[PDB]
Amino acid sequence: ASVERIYQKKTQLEHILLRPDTYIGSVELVTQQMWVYDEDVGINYREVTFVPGLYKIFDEILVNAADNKQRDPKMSCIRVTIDPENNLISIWNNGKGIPVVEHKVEKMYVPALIFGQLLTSSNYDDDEKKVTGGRNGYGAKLCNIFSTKFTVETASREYKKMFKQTWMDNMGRAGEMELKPFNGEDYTCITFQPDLSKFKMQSLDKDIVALMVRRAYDIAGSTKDVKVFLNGNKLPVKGFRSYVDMYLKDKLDETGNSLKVIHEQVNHRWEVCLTMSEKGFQQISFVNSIATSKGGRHVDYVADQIVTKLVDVVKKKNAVKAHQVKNHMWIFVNALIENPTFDSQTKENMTLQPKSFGSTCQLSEKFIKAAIGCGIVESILNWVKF
Amino acid sequence: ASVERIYQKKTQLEHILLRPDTYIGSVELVTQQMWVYDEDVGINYREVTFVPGLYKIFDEILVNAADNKQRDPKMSCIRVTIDPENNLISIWNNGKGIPVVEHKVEKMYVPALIFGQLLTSSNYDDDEKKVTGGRNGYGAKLCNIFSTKFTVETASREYKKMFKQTWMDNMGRAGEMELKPFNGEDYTCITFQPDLSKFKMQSLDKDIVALMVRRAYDIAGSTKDVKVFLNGNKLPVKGFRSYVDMYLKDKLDETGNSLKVIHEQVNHRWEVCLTMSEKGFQQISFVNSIATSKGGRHVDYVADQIVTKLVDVVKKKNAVKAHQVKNHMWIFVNALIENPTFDSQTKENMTLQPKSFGSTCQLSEKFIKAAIGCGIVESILNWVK
Ligand SMILES: Nc1ncnc2c1ncn2[C@@H]1O[C@H](COP(=O)(O)OP(=O)(O)NP(=O)(O)O)[C@@H](O)[C@H]1O
Ligand SMILES: Nc1ncnc2c1ncn2[C@@H]1O[C@H](COP(=O)(O)OP(=O)(O)NP(=O)(O)O)[C@@H](O)[C@H]1O
Ligand SMILES: CCCc1cc(=O)oc2c(C(=O)N3CCCc4ccccc43)c(OCCO)ccc12
Ligand SMILES: CCCc1cc(=O)oc2c(C(=O)N3CCCc4ccccc43)c(OCCO)ccc12
Ligand SMILES: [Cl-]
Ligand SMILES: [Cl-]
Ligand SMILES: [Mg+2]
Ligand SMILES: [Mg+2]
Repeated sequence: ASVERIYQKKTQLEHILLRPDTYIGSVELVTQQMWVYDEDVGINYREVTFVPGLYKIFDEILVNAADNKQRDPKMSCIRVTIDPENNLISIWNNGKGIPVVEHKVEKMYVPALIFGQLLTSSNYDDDEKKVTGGRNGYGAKLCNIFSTKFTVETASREYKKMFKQTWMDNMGRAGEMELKPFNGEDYTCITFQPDLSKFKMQSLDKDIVALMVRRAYDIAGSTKDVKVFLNGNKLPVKGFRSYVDMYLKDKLDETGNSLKVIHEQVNHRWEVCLTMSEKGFQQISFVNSIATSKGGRHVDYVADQIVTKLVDVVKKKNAVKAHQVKNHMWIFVNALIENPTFDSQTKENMTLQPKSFGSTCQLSEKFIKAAIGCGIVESILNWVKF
Repeated sequence: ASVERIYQKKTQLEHILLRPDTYIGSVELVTQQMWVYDEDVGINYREVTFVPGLYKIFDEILVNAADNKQRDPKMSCIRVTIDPENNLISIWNNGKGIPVVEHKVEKMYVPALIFGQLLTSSNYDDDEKKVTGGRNGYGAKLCNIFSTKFTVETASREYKKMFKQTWMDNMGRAGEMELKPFNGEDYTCITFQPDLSKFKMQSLDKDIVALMVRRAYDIAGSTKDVKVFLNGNKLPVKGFRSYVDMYLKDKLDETGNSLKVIHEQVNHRWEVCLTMSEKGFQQISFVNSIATSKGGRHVDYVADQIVTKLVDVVKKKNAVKAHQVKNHMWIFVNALIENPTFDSQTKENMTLQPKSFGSTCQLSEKFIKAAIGCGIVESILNWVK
């Protein structure tokens, strides 16, 4: 019971491994209903058992790839490989690579700096209003820390060089840096073997693969002008509306009627789909291709427009409250937000106030008119009649 | 557009001030309905405008004081002072002080280590199953980083010394360490001036004071055997049940009947109150005296017991879903959880699975039967019909 045993100081790396929850989410098993992509079945809603932290280190690299489309509009493809037997995940993107040159301040090559050193980012200057998902300078290093092997390969024609270096043992050591002359099409490829012992797992089982695959479909549905491949197979997704259809296709309410779906691409930064829900308020949303599974002010900003307008209709007739109207809604929101803020590194809840979004999302009078007639008002009027 | 301007590395301290959101919450104004204690009406539900990050650095020090009751059960009092004119907040507790001695490993005095160095804590050894709120070793340093002046004073009789040192300019520099002989009642007092420029605030206005005051009432209601004083005024709270009453005050539902309250202190680590909600599912919960404003598995663990039993009854008299039963519930939970986990440093959502709680909270059949007899089952049986 000595003072030095009671009061302890931890390094940054030690703290991440000792307290992973605020960095990557829970490292313990979770059992809950999720949307997944099952082989031969597609998008479906079922109970899944998985470790959030493992899902998240995959997500960090995948979002980083999508971020490059904002950095370089010439980027066109993301290629994802998932090899459960060899415990191997690879994420590849074209467009401009990372500059392969020595950082004059930190005195090391840039790819080694931003992948092997904590708190390193190109998103630290918020005078630039960016719609990338990267914000904090942790993501890629967290995947590195929770991998037994983590390899960065990036090629920059501008610098006429290609970079390749491997980290091992939870970013505890690095292999040899490979520099080669390069004069081809730029690319970046991140290949890592997740440290499954950190997650009390033995392999990338059916459930986590089904989640990682559905996440690849998310990227295909949330980005623009980006082809997404999964294990060499192109994913058949064209726009957010076709992605949303994969959830609603052939769904029926309890009475037997097909779900009425209201859609509007409000502008180049907002796309909204609205249908009816029988299990309370449901939302599926994305901010800068991040799956905001706890929602955020972008979801409230869209849903509160619909709720207030629907409440005004029930008030002409018939005492109703907004939460009663909201529990009949299932909304899909794909948004591009400038310099978003979140509650945590996992970025599941987007906290930025609408006045700082950098854009607006006023639903058309056509959308609202289609929403007053989607049966939500009918399901509220029959309740007041009781 | 040079490489060194594009790709930058930040120190831990720089990152906290540059990206405060994951550390303390939003540093921008928020307008939402909150429970506050106003100087003329008391506990009431109204719209408030405040900066979460400023509220949180107050919460970090306040929860630290409550943690000391777990460290030293002989501790009995917390005294909080809020002086808006001089921008001065102090949080004082009795019980055992911090050991005043040089840390043999980090080579500095213990209070200077755990208040002036990031990632320093007594809660890093999870072989000890503790029910304190502190987990990550950030809290006090974050308040320090977001203050223009931050002073730590703690007196340890065991070491017969008293410690006092001041940090200034967002923990950018530290004053002189003052060591004096001590032989009185142990205490710890944290006094800080919040850096209102970091929060774009001109003063500690009515709304942020009302929030800080209600939080002191939370501590008085969530802890055991702790008197809480605010500006020399004792808070009249004795136990969790009396605290919950301050919210309901015999107020009436939409029909005009007084709200029926079902209560059970299941054991020494769980106390639950259940009434009726007319605005959807409401929860007011605490884990190790932390206000878990986003809920967590401690709330699900309690609420789902009620939901499962109420669903079992409506099926006997008949298609029902769990969310419809839950949207009529307003639940209060005061829980002590071993080594809890949360989504973020703000600890608003408690993520630990029930199998790691260190205790159980199985509601008595009397409590369940008392829940079967509220209007929740009645308001649902007629709807399915
Ligand atoms: N696929 C990629 N192509 C090009 N640059 C990349 C790629 N992935 C990462 N980077 C760069 O590497 C930096 C570090 O990535 P990362 O550690 O994820 O931090 P971040 O994305 O900026 N912020 P965050 O993910 O919120 O912690 C990024 O800021 C980019 O500049
Ligand atoms: N009022 C107090 N009385 C006694 N010890 C205290 C007091 N406040 C803080 N401490 C000690 O100082 C340490 C540092 O506090 P803090 O920075 O808040 O980290 P923490 O409470 O351990 N975890 P967290 O608050 O979740 O980041 C605590 O672990 C306690 O051991
Ligand atoms: C700890 C994991 C957090 C998470 C990540 C994720 O990736 O997905 C999730 C989904 C989900 O499967 N989806 C579908 C597509 C992407 C998305 C954005 C927002 C909300 C939900 C979802 C979900 O489902 C709840 C029932 O609906 C619940 C949670 C998640
Ligand atoms: C960013 C601020 C987070 C927060 C801190 C806090 O301190 O309070 C809150 C309350 C609140 O006022 N209370 C009452 C007492 C303590 C508590 C525990 C859990 C939940 C809620 C609350 C609240 O209200 C929601 C509508 O009810 C909503 C949020 C908070
Ligand atoms: Cl978040
Ligand atoms: Cl949290
Ligand atoms: Mg990133
Ligand atoms: Mg603390």
